[PDB]
Amino acid sequence: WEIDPKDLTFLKELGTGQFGVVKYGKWRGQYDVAIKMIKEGSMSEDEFIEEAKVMMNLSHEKLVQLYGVCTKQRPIFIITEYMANGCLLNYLREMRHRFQTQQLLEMCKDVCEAMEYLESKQFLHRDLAARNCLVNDQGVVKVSDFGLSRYVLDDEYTSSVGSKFPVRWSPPEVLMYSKFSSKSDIWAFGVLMWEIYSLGKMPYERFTNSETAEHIAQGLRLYRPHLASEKVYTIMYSCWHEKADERPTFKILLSNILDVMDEN
Ligand SMILES: Cn1cc(-c2ccnc(-n3ncc4cc(C(C)(C)C)cc(F)c4c3=O)c2CO)cc(NC(=O)[C@@H]2C[C@@H]2F)c1=O
Repeated sequence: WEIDPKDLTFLKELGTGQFGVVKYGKWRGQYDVAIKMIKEGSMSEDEFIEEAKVMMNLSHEKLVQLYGVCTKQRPIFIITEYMANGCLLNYLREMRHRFQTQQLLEMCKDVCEAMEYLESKQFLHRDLAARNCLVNDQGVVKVSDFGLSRYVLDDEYTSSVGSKFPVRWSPPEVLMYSKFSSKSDIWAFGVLMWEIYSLGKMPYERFTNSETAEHIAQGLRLYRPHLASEKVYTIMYSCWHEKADERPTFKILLSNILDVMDEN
């Protein structure tokens, strides 16, 4: 849906992402929004515009909503829901001494609900990770920038040997064959759970990307974080089966997480 740029008020800089500058503003003077200004050359724009209706129609409380676009000028804009506490990865690190384990499990539930919804729509995120989750003013985690990796023009990001490719969140079949599926999102979700329970540590820290690929291909897996119970670790570990068809669905993962909450 085409937003009238006259309805947007820019208020604050939010930094730079894969597609360039992002700003905080308001729509019609009332609703907080983030406005991506798509840097020319950074996105396959014709392809995104051609395919963007499905993305806007994804509607779930735990997705950072894509409200609309402005495409009748350059640079084009993507207008999304605004999340006052920013990126989950920074949020985990800034509050790491305060979180209770129940809050960490709730963050996992938030993301799993969003991914179950995307799964039910046969829609792949493709770059699920704590850096691509956001946190609102009440501590609710939502999944951000689902699907946009498909439109990135940046060889360092699109090549599996590039420095920006999400190697540490990728299953073997992505690293070897670029086989993206629901089950590669499952693998990434497990790594995300690990990020949450490690309070924002880098997966496979001190390994390079290629060393990470080599060693997960040989069965190396992330260790259990101190704050993860055995039941919680069993959930994240189930996401890392070498064979994609042995990995659970997000429906099953959500059931597992709710069972742990009930027991607690
Ligand atoms: C909705 N939103 C977005 C951002 C924000 C700002 C700058 N770059 C980004 N970015 N990052 C990463 C990113 C990644 C990708 C792929 C394709 C997956 C690689 C595509 C993107 F397009 C982006 C992007 O655009 C965002 C994420 O969309 C920040 C918010 N909030 C705050 O900063 C609060 C002040 C507190 F910290 C916010 O609410």
